[PDB]
Amino acid sequence: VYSYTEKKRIRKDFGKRPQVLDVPYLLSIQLDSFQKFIEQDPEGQYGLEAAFRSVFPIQSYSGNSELQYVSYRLGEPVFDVQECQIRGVTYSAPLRVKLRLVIYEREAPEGTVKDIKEQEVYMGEIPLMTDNGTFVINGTERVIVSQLHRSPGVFFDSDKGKTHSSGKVLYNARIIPYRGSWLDFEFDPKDNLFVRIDRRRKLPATIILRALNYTTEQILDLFFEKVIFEIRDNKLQMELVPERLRGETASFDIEANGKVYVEKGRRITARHIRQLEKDDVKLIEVPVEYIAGKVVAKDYIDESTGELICAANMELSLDLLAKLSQSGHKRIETLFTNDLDHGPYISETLRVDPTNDRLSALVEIYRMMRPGEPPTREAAESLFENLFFSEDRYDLSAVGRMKFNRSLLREEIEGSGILSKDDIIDVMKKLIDIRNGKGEVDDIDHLGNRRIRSVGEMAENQFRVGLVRVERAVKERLSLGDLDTLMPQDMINAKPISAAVKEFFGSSQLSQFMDQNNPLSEITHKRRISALGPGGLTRERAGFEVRDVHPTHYGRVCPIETPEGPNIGLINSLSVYAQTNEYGFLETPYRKVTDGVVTDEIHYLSAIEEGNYVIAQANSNLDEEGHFVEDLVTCRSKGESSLFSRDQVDYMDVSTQQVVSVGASLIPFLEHDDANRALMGANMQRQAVPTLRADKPLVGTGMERAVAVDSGVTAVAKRGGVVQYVDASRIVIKVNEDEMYPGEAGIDIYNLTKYTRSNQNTCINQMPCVSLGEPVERGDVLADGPSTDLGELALGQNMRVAFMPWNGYNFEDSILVSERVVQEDRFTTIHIQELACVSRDTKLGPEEITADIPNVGEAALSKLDESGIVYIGAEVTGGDILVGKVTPKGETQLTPEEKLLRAIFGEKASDVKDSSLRVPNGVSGTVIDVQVFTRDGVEKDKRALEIEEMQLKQAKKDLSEELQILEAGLFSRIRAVLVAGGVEAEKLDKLPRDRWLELGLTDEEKQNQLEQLAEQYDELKHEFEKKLEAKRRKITQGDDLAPGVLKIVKVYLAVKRRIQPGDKMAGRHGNKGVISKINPIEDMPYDENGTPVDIVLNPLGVPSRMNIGQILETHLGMAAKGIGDKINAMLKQQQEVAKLREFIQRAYDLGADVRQKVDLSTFSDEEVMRLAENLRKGMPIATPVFDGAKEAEIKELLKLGDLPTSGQIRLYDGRTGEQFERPVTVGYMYMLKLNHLVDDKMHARSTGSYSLVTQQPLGGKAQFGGQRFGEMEVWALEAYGAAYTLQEMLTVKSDDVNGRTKMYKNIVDGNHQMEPGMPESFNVLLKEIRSLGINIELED
Amino acid sequence: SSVESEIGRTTDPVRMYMR
Amino acid sequence: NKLNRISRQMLQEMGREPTPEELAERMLMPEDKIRKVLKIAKEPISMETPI
Repeated sequence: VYSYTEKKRIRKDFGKRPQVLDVPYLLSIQLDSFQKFIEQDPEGQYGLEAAFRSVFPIQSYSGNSELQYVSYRLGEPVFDVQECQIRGVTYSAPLRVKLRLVIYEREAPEGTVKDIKEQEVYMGEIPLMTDNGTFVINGTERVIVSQLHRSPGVFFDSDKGKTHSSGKVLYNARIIPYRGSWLDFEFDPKDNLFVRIDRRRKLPATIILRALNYTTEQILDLFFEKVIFEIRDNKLQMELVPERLRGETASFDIEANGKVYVEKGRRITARHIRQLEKDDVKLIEVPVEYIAGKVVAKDYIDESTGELICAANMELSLDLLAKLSQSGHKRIETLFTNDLDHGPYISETLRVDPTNDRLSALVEIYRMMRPGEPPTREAAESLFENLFFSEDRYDLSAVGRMKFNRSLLREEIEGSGILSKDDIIDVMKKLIDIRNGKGEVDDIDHLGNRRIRSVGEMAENQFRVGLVRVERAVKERLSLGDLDTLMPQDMINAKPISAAVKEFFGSSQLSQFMDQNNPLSEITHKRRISALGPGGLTRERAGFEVRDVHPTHYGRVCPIETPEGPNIGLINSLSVYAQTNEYGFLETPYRKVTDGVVTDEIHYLSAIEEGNYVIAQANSNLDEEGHFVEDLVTCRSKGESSLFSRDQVDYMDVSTQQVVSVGASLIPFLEHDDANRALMGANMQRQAVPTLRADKPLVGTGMERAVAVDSGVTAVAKRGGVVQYVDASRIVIKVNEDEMYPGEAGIDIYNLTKYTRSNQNTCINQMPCVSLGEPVERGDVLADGPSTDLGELALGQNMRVAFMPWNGYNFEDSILVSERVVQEDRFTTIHIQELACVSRDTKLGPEEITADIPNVGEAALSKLDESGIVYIGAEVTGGDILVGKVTPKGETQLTPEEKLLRAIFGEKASDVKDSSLRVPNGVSGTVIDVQVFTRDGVEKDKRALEIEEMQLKQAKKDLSEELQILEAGLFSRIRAVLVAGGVEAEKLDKLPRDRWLELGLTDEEKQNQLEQLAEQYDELKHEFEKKLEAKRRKITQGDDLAPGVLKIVKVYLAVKRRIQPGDKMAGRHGNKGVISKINPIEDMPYDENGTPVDIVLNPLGVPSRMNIGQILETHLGMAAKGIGDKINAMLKQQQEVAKLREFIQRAYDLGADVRQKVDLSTFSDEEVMRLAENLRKGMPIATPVFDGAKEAEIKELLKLGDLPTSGQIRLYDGRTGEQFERPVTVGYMYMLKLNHLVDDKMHARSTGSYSLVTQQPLGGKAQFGGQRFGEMEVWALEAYGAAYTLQEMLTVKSDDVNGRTKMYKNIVDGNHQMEPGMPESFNVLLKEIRSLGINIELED
Repeated sequence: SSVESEIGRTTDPVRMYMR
Repeated sequence: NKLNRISRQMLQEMGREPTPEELAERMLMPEDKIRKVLKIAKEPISMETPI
């Protein structure tokens, strides 16, 4: 069963795989994040509560005063969104905190206070988020882009055998915290362990172990295994553990229990080890030579003399063994070291390390961290203890602790955010294990090692920074001065916090203007995963390892949507179904597969857990239960594809389009395109300009309706009902009775947005798409936005294309356009500009907005009213005066000849200088709106008073109308109540409505209905009055402009650019091209019915570029328009409804085993006619991205019309009338119109304004600048013999101050000759060198 | 306390003044 | 400094930024010296600011 917005024009669907998970709300990222930020969180872990609990309470300098936090409350904004955009202010809400101040007493370290005081203190305004995920920061809509940064935790990277001659691999750990110093542990080519805190100078790695209060014996105990020795009256019998015997050759007669097991010279075999274990051998006898290199393990002191025989970690030799023989020691502990399994890394590091105990290690860390100042006993301890183990200056915090515990294979996933001795020891142990051979390194691009920040997290961090600066200020104020029974308002300042948060939201690498020239462009800007920004890798210092597409992007980040150019692969876009874990990592749906059945329960798997399982492919056949119809299914298990069994599978993909993003899932036949061309198409599909009459995609994907509705452009109904009055600017839905709350009398009022400008100067304007008295259900679309159509995203028009070379007018990539495309006004777009004229307060006097401008005639001033401001609706052109403004002038010291001229003609120069705002050259529009802002000390002119009166009348009429609709509904509901339980079929309509609210009722729940409705009516009655007074105050009051500006006038032109050679067009498959001609109608190729083609593309664009998508789209569009033309023919003569039913059913039953049964016998014989009317321009067709419509189905559809199966007809020539040989492809392709308009690119300059220090022209087209004759062009001119052109190109044209004017005079005298001189930039260079000590001069 | 002259291992013309 | 201190104090008395008209009667300046005080330029924005 279909919704009433889908029984109008229902898109034929060609997909075969039944979907099981509907597309999630596309903007969940921004909305969920900022909802987590501004939210009462009782167990404060995220939100403003986390910041307040983290930085509060603030304790004075032992002054027995603490400032402690209680709660907070977001106020409500003074201006809503529309008024914030009109007036030019941020959209924010005042944050108000309840703070409590205590003053303790004496003889009471924790004793009770002597006085408390709680006060609600205002601290800052945080900008709220609109319903669509965009902030309004200064009148404009900003979008904060998510970030993809490396997750906090421990990462055991490697070196991959570089940076050394021998090609050794140098492993190294790193401990990245969320806030605080780094801590590495790198090897060196001698296998000594080294630590470098904060990426500083290197140190031997046992320095930090000694700093953690470990002696040498404890270090050797932690990192090694003791090999005991014994002295059994001779022969040095040694305790044995059988496993350790591997990897060595027997250097002596290995015997025990009176039996020789392995002899000298023979290596130890694994079976020999098994024999030793089986024989149960504990103690053997080894020669004294075996201790020639065995490192001792603990200190030994001769008990006779009390002297240190041998310090720990010192190689035993024959002399030492003889010395400690008679010493009375029979136990000797050594270290078990091998060359492949237990290396002696820590022992060698101890030998290199020049420290001896805790104090010297702390001094060594101090000299490394803070060189120059002399270390002290307490300063070194405080530095080391505040480095890592202090909560004020080190946090991991929670994702960091989870990654840390999991990477060392620990049971728990939550702990202290600061380090500890065991954490550092375990990192060192794991690194040593990785060196030994067991374990693998962590690749730092695995999408399980890269988090995603969002707006909530970044705004929370910035607010925390604001809080800590206020904390320092408070703790300064709390200690000094007095006790004093002050209040916790004078102690706090609200400018630092508001400054910090506003500086984040308004100026950052991640807070950028929302490009707003589509629904698709907005909805793909809000879903961006940037890698740049604060705390992320810069563009210059990112290699090729992170620019690349990883096997973990499958279902999390799109592979074919990334901006080519300087940052390709740093600005990834989120996939369709991809979500965000609790911690921040990305995850994607999968279907749980039981024994053999593909269940339809959905599990989201992050990037790590996806590795363990085996996951089938999206397009795997299954029959009515879920059993895979094959015995082998193409799965992917360990990051690599492979063919597995039917029973080993564990999960199956949830849809065939879950890999590609939302921009690249709107391209039909993507599986036929290339990858570079698909990238270009996905990037050019979001620059399309909303045209005048947005049309439809004739070949779509089914992802259009979701993008249109989920983006905020359209006006989706909230509760179902019946349209009561639809206007060009208002829709009034009357809610169904069952969806109505007991109190209200529901009638929703939707106010449409009419002709406002977007950020890219285009126009956004909603038109209602519902008739009058037409039922609507919940979630229907009531107003097509910019570039949508009945709820389906439509970015451009579909026009009859033909693939043939046409006399060279489509040579390289150009396009030859018919003239019907400009006669029908289908690519004609509307652009809206804003021009401002500020009236400042100069030193010689204020400027004015008068209409009496000096020395200008009368035709220019004919379009200005009495107050010097242009009318509304006045068709201005380039150069006309919009706002007449004159500034005061000095004396100007006029030349003698002009003095004589004035003396002759008696004319007197005026004392004011004309500086009026005038239309920029080139544009020619209609003025649609004028806004006047006046500072609150200036007498408003007549036009500002007229605008105020219009605004006030409009507001009063609006509120009266609101109360009229609502009162009509309220009394309708009251009358409907009066029909049952107190029926008055004729006793009611006679008396006036003012007494309908005061009648009787019976003892039911219906008793408390008339009273409720009456009281709601009274509430609305007073609410109208209060809203009216509020609006009148907000209108009649003055503005608050910049300091020193009296009034601002803003004029909105509405240009309308059509089409011309130069304008860039493109399809969806990345086939761009500049329009090259506008051919007359009678010169285009025509088939045997006389219909010309509208666009003639080039064949040779297809084979070299391999975007075969466009040709299949052309064939399918031809089939769709053939169905449309057949329906139109059946509808032109009024045949019947049965014939229409039969044909449309046959058109909807193609092809081979599709979904979406569309049985038309349930349509009511009148909804068939509306459907046929909406299909008379061509039946829309849906081709899901990788599910596709096969070529055989396109042939069958072409046969269902009458078009030729081959897809190619025979076209005749326009001018000669004789047919082209070799039949050519025609069909309807869907073409966009990118906003690289020619009349924004074209520029020319003869002479304008020159720069300040180096007298050279300025930059392009906004300051009337000249083109840059750079270095490569100078080499090109030197390669010729062109020495005179070069000399004029860098002295007279550009830089030489006298040559410019002399050349201009010589040109206007008809004498082409130059007198070059010397450039001014060279004199600037001479002064800037000579201003060092370097004397440079020009000697002849 | 512990001292090995320290001149000069650092720039920082305020650290020199404090020393 | 006196003007900024009074403006900071009035920011948390009424909850929003205080207008010159109000600052005039919160001090003894005659409502136009406040404008010329507020008009004193801020420190010159450096001519190497990336745009």
